[PDB]
Amino acid sequence: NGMIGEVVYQRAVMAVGSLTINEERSEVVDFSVPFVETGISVMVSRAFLEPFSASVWVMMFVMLLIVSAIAVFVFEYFSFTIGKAIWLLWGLVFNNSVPVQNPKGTTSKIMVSVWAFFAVIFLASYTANLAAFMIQEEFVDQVTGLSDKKFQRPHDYSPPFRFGTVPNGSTERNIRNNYPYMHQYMTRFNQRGVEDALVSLKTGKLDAFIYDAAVLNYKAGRDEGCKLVTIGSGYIFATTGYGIALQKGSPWKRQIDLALLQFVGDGEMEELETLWLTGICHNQLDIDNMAGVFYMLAAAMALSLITFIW
Amino acid sequence: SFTIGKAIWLLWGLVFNNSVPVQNPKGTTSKIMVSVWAFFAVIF
Amino acid sequence: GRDEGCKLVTIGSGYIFATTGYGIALQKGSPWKRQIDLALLQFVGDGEM
Amino acid sequence: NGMIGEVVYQRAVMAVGSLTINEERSEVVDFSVPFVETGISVMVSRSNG
Amino acid sequence: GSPRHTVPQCCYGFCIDLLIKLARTMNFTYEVHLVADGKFGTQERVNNSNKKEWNGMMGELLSGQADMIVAPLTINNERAQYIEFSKPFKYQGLTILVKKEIPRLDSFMQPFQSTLWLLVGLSVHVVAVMLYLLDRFSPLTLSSAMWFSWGVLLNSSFSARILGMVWAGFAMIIVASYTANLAAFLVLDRPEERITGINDPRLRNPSDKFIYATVKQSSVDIYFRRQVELSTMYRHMEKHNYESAAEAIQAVRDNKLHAFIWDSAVLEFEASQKCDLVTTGELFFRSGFGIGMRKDSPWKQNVSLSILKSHENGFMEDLD
Amino acid sequence: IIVASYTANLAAFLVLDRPEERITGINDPRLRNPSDKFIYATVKQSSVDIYFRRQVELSTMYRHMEKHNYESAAEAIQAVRDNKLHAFIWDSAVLEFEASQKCDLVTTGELFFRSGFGIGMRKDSPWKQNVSLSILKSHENGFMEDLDKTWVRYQELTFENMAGVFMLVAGGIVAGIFLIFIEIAYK
Ligand SMILES: *[C@@H]1O[C@H](CO)[C@@H](O)[C@H](O)[C@H]1NC(C)=O
Ligand SMILES: *[C@@H]1O[C@H](CO)[C@@H](O)[C@H](O)[C@H]1NC(C)=O
Ligand SMILES: *[C@@H]1O[C@H](CO)[C@@H](O)[C@H](O)[C@H]1NC(C)=O
Ligand SMILES: *[C@@H]1O[C@H](CO)[C@@H](O)[C@H](O)[C@H]1NC(C)=O
Ligand SMILES: *[C@@H]1O[C@H](CO)[C@@H](O)[C@H](O)[C@H]1NC(C)=O
Ligand SMILES: *[C@@H]1O[C@H](CO)[C@@H](O)[C@H](O)[C@H]1NC(C)=O
Repeated sequence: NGMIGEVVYQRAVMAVGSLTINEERSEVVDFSVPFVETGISVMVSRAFLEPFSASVWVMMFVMLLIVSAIAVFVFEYFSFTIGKAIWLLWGLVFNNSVPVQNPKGTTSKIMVSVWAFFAVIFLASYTANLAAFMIQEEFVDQVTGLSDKKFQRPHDYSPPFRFGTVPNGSTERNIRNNYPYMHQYMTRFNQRGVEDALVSLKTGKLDAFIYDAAVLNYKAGRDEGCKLVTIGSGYIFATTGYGIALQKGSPWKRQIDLALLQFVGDGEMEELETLWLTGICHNQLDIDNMAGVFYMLAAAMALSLITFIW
Repeated sequence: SFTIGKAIWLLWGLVFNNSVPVQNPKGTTSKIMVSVWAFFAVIF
Repeated sequence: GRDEGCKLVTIGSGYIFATTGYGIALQKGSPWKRQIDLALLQFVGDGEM
Repeated sequence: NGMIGEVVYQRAVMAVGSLTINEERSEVVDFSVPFVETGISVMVSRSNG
Repeated sequence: GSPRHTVPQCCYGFCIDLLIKLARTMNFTYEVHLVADGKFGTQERVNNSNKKEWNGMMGELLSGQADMIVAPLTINNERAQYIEFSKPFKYQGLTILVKKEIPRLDSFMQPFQSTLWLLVGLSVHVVAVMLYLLDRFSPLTLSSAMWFSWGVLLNSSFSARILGMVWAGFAMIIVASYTANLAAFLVLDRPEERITGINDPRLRNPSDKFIYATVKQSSVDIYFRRQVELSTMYRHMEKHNYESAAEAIQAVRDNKLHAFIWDSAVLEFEASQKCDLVTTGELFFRSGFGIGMRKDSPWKQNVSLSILKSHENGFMEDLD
Repeated sequence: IIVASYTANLAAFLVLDRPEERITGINDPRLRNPSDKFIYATVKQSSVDIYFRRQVELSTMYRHMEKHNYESAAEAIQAVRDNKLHAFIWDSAVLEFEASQKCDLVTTGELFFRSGFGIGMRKDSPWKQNVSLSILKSHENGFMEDLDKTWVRYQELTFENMAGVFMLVAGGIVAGIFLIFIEIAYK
């Protein structure tokens, strides 16, 4: 039926209109060369201790032990700096209005001055590192794998997702030639069409939608707020092209193929892709950071209870 | 009985958090508004 | 725009300067002048210039 | 001399190349319509700051 | 607008003083008047005989009702095919005026979400309670423990020093992260708020948030009518053909518009006038504006020589 | 004021912008007008030179790269390894694998001429049509998926400004303890 019903049954010469290419379509007629890189994709709706202070952490603790041992040696050589220098010295890191003692030793005050200047400079470097972390752009993304355990059963996790395609399409045949069980899950979660699934993704009445990648890129460059984001850039997908189907035995085929090769290799196809695509869509407090600090704080309450019971 | 006229200094010295700590009374007066001014310092 | 170093930006964009243009000097009495001017307005008035 | 010596003395026809426009050059020949906005400027060393 | 009200008033400004200098140059008289309509002039089909004619300034000049159009004449190929021109006195391009001027609390507590304030308040209350409980089970006392918990947090215990040092380091790293991300937000607070010239696919098929218009019967409309990729934009512009540019300024000031196509230096002077106007950056169609002239006439040579005499000296800088 | 200016200064050294320190634009006339340090090369008698010869504004790059024609791409890898090259037109995923090898090898963002790579074939043949059908049959499934998982997909801060600061503070401590010895022995 359709353009296959017209061209193969000798009622149409060639299909200049675009169409996806698979095995039986290449069996019934003869396509042209791929002139554009149009794969498939799936449209969705859409700490600071270990990656930052790991090797500096050890040397700063070594410097803390050295400065504390020097302070203990000055306090025992020359008013609670016998073994309680850890709390005082790591309060000198921050200086959050902690009245501790008046150091009568001149060496202790010189170490306070040098450690205060050092505290200012690595505080400045830590703020610079927070700005440097702010420089790159990050967002929350799920797994990109086509063999996901979510795809086996959405009861594996607490939200059950939903996904459909357009009916009677070549994408459905690509699914059924790869995973007929995926077609069985999609059959329960069917939908109507392109714009219907578009409104369902805008309003949140759909989780995922399998479609061609480049058309979704053209629609996501003009997306309201750039919320609708594709999955990857065609890595675990088809990553195919578009051709022009001609009848089996057409003498125009070589001339059309050489004309397309002339269209590509002079920037004229690049001019058309500049005219007919979009690239504006390029590629609030953090939540996980104070959560991990709360885990470390629960460990701190555990250690404080251990030091309190003994 | 010594910070009658120096209370302007008592609000004016902790702006740059390196002043002399003044003995504050236990009459629930000083440390609340001192923490308020310190939080305002954290803002500005 | 082709400078080695890219450290040469002049004063403004012709604000306290002459700000003139370039044309084609034809002899006094050339009949081609109107056709050349229409060709220049064709070349400029479409983005080709 | 140059292109003015070639065009005004009719050894040439017209100056397709670039040419600055002023009073007596517009007296001796007829310039076309302008096609490019070419003023003047001053280039200096303009080191780092 | 007006049934019949044509009164003698005072006219002055830039091109008026240009005409004063031109009358200073050559010995002639004149009569300053205005065009009847408020339109530039297009070669639109008149209702009879199926003929494209002119109107406005060219409609009065070609009919003999005008002698010399003193105006920033948009010099194009079509109008030169009918009349002769002069030297372009103005060198001016095209740009897009938008509205990116929205006033600002900077999200401190009332626009800012209330996680950290209530969280730190309840957390320092928990800290004060457990410090007082450790003060009870020692291995104005309650006010002392609470004010100790405040003074650790204020930023200006044998078995309780660990709790205090963790709370102090936590408070400083949280206020340092808050300082860092507020500063990094208000430095990098420049989103995509422009058109980036004619190369904008969103203006090829606009929406309700993209309301752009133009002057009714303008030469920019003719320049767009020449190019094939602009008439679709005319499908958004034919419903919003505005009479004067001041009506466009009033519409874009009351947020009834979002983009306007206009010459650059006029919009820069209006941005100097009205501080709530910022144009785009990409300059395109660097054109020349001259004086509307008739055909072959003896008042074409010395007039153009006077224009060149005005260009060569610092009188252009005086007009600046 | 001093420590705030110093903090914002240290936050200002690492402000990462768009890349204009090296030439990234393909339409830059600095490509059309190279210099002594604008060493760009290509493979000797490659398809890139044919794509350049198809256009007409490419004579300057041809006369520059006629002394820069490379036999193998490994020669270009060794030349950019010893910092002799400055630009090289090459395929995407091979340079992605090279960036997975070495971190200093960094690509640019302008992906141009997104072409298609097939198999060099003879004329019309019984080993042409079924072979192209087998190419389509290998493309419809994930036969190249695990092949991308082998080498294409699989690759192989506080740390920068800490070493010399640690050494300078350690030297300051070594000098200061001896100054403390001087101050104690003076009393
Ligand atoms: C197309 O799909 C619909 C269900 O959406 C089905 O009812 C119909 O039979 C299909 N068309 C054909 C000819 O198979
Ligand atoms: C112009 O028109 C307005 C509105 O009719 C009227 O109030 C005003 O008096 C008129 N002015 C002149 C110049 O007649
Ligand atoms: C020139 O100007 C004078 C006024 O200064 C005027 O009376 C006269 O009619 C004008 N015409 C000429 C060329 O004499
Ligand atoms: C033609 O008639 C219309 C009214 O039908 C009116 O605009 C005017 O009289 C004429 N001009 C054009 C071309 O609209
Ligand atoms: C230019 O100068 C005078 C005054 O404008 C005018 O009478 C004369 O005809 C003009 N020169 C020539 C040679 O036409
Ligand atoms: C291709 O395969 C078919 C059998 O499937 C057979 O005609 C022959 O082996 C090949 N024919 C052509 C056209 O290459």
